[PDB]
Amino acid sequence: GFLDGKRILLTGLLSNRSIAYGIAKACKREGAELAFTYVGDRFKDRITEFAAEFGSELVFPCDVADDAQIDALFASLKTHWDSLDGLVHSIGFAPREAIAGDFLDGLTRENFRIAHDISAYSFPALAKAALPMLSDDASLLTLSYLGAERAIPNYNTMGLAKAALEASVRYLAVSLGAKGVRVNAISAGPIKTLAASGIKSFGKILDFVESNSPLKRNVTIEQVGNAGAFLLSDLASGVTAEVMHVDSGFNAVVG
Amino acid sequence: GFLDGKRILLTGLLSNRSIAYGIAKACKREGAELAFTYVGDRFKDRITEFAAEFGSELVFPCDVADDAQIDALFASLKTHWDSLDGLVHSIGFAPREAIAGDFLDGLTRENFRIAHDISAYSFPALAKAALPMLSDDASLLTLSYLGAERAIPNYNTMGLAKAALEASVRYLAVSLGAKGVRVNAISAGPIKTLAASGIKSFGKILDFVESNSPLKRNVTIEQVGNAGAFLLSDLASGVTAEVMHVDSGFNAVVG
Amino acid sequence: GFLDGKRILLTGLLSNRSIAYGIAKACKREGAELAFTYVGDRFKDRITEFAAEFGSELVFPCDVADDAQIDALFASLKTHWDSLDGLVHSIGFAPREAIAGDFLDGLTRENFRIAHDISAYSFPALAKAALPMLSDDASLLTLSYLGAERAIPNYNTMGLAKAALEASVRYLAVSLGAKGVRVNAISAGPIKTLAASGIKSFGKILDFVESNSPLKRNVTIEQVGNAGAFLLSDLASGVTAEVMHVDSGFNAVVG
Amino acid sequence: GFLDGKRILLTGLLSNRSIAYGIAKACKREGAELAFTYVGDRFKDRITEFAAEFGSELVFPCDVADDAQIDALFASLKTHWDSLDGLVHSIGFAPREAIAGDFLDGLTRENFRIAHDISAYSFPALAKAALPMLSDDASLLTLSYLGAERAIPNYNTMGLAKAALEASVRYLAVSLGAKGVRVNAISAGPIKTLAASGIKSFGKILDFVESNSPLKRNVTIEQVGNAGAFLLSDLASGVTAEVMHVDSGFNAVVG
Repeated sequence: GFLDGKRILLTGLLSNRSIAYGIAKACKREGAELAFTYVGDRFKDRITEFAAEFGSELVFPCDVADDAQIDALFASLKTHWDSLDGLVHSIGFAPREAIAGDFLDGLTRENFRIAHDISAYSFPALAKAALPMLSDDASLLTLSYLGAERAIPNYNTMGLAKAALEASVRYLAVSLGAKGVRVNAISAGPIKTLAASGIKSFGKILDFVESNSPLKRNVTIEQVGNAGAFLLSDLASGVTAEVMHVDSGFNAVVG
Repeated sequence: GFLDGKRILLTGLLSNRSIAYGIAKACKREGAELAFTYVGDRFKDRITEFAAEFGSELVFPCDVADDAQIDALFASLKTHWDSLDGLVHSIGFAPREAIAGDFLDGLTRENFRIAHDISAYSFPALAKAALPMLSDDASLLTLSYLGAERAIPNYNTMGLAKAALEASVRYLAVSLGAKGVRVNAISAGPIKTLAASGIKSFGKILDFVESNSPLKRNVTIEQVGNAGAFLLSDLASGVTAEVMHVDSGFNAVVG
Repeated sequence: GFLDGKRILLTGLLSNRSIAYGIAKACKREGAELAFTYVGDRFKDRITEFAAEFGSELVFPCDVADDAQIDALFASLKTHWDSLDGLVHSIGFAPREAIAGDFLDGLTRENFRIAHDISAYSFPALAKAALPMLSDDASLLTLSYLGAERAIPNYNTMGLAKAALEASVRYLAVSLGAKGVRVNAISAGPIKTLAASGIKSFGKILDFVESNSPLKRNVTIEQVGNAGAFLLSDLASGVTAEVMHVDSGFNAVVG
Repeated sequence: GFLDGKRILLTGLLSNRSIAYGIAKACKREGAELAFTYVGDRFKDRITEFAAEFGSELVFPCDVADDAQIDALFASLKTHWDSLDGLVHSIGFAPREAIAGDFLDGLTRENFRIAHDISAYSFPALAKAALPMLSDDASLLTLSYLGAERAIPNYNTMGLAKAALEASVRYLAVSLGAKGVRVNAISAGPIKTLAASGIKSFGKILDFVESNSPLKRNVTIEQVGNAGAFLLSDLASGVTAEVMHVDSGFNAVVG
């Protein structure tokens, strides 16, 4: 496949219904060797099972809130891989109140801090820790959402954090690009899945996308996955600092 | 003038050569009554002198790092003004290393935290504290820079923070707009002034703008000030969630 | 007012319920002297009445389909005004079928040609003919719509033409800016008025804007007019090559 | 390859040093069957040789200025292919004066007409003529340039036409998307090649991109080709109405 020989680390694989899982499947299909991170000892079993589905036994803990863990992640990975070709960043968090209802109601200094720390800072923090072992043609990919560009109900503090994240894609691309490393985001559409505890229902947005997007259908993790695999590959050697919409064209209409 | 009767609070007036001073002059010219914030007891004298130039004796301390000070600011202002019609947010900070040279060299969790806390969080934090006393036709204005949209050398962590700030303009506009309150930013061009200690030289960017902008000239604090006064006024009642470039058109070219 | 002494030519004033009429009222209020164009002898009476409402007897025919008429317009105006300070371009047309239903159904080479000729070409064509008599601080303003940026139902071939028009704003700004002349567009929201014969109903879009825009209200011709007067004035001396949304913030949300 | 079984028609292959040739090579490599258009009898030999390099004997005349030729193109193709899976539109023209020096100097009604007719209209015109034979998962791709988004020296009337072209991508995506057809553009960076007779030198822009782009290198036809092949493939099933920059990240910086 078009990722033959590439070694790729994926973060944020929490279930088989998420974008990271879709990206993992596409990458494995195209010949990549994969490794994964997890958060918390209780969930090592889960990620080991997921990794096993992709022929991988390389799983490592990494709470991106902790500098020491970010550093140890790449020290551990390096014992297996002398170089890293790809990074998929699918990590994001905000306290429930900061992504529900009114923007100001959920705004506190700590809520803001946490959301930006985990959802934005973590991407260039991982990039910086990985940098010495990155191959010259490495590709770093993060996931964003239209709520960074335009105000979407409930998205609130996460929209601020994703805007900072998309800016980090541009600054990272400049910092790492002289070496040859590319940095991009996919602005993904919503996936047809039940929203997690705390997160407001995706129901209305999913229906609205299905009815108004040019393709009249919601995007699937297979589609986001194939786009991600492309960006992680040498097929995309001319593409960097890009935020690519993989959303059935929804961003381009007024619904 | 077109701001007759409007009462406007301005933050970030540090010298007579800055954008805030230009906005203050235009607002006063058009009939506004003004009030100002300052940071640190040693500089109360300075801001009192500046405020006096605009016929104002209303000056208040506010370190936006401190929740208690943000709350006390509006409690104090309210003893003089039963309603607030305008807010100008011209506050921004990042540690020197986080806005010099390579993006990753200057990236630390604390540098990131501080830059986003002071430069992005402070805007909706002030808005939230002011909200009860805001008039129905109030207008909140912040200042941004093209480095939020595209990567500019040295701007680094501030580009991330300004991207979050511009997103906050959109989310604030939705939160406050039902009441009638407007929220906008001016993406200002660089001003012909010597960069502060720590900040890298503006020399190259100023020359590049003068040579490449459509108007072949750098923007002045008078021009940014007049645009700001417009956005703060009922002339701009149809304008919200907007990031208006006041930069001699520089954003619109490839130089 | 802030347009004292400015002499401004307005195109496209067809009724008292349109944006051009709103811009005319704001300009007159702020001290401008006005002149107007009309299309077709049968409607000279109408435009003379409208012009009279603004204290003007300066009305001139100009079918922008005809090069000779564009040239004669400024020859005629020059007999009254030795210099022109402002131009408002509110002209736009596409054949009914090219702005109804499916984009491809209404697409023909001639429909495309006409729409771009009248709606896009006419702006820089007028600018070029006016150029010798433009003051050094002149300001040229055109009107656009969100359908240039994103696909909106029924807008179809007009969306293509408005995209070309917004690009012309940028290229004109560079061409004319060395002299000091500014060129901008307002991307206006829909006005609460009944759509003309041939044009599809605005009903659904008006309701959607009222329900989803940050200000929860449709824009008015007074609001678009005041924004236009600002852009035409020296208050906006730092603003060029800009497409300013005056749309209650609607462009900035996902409704 | 990832285009196994796909049948793709390419326009604008004029030499082996152009983007279309790069797209053809990538498509052929990934398993596509190709067909080509040419303009003018004197150059049928040339395109037959190029097509032969890709294992194709399917070459057809098509001057997009002529409705009858656009219709006949697909009638002829249909005798060989019962369905069309891909279209690559790499056609563009403006009279020399309309893309040199000052924007207004080169502006005439006829220059404007021709540039928009050939460079913008031709894309949805080809799409409309092809529509009945398009497969449900067909993909239509056009080529654009940053001059559509921002003003670039000399680009002038072509910037207007490319802006209309990018808008046509959005409207086409909506028109064709219910069926399942995708429509995208690549905004390509300049290729290291000598500019054609009439076209101003690429020298300065090529140097500027090499020095300022994140990847510090100009894009190659191989890179644009691989990105094009991706967009034409089912890997990109979630991507439509997109303008993808393949330009070494140059669009994302202020150089």
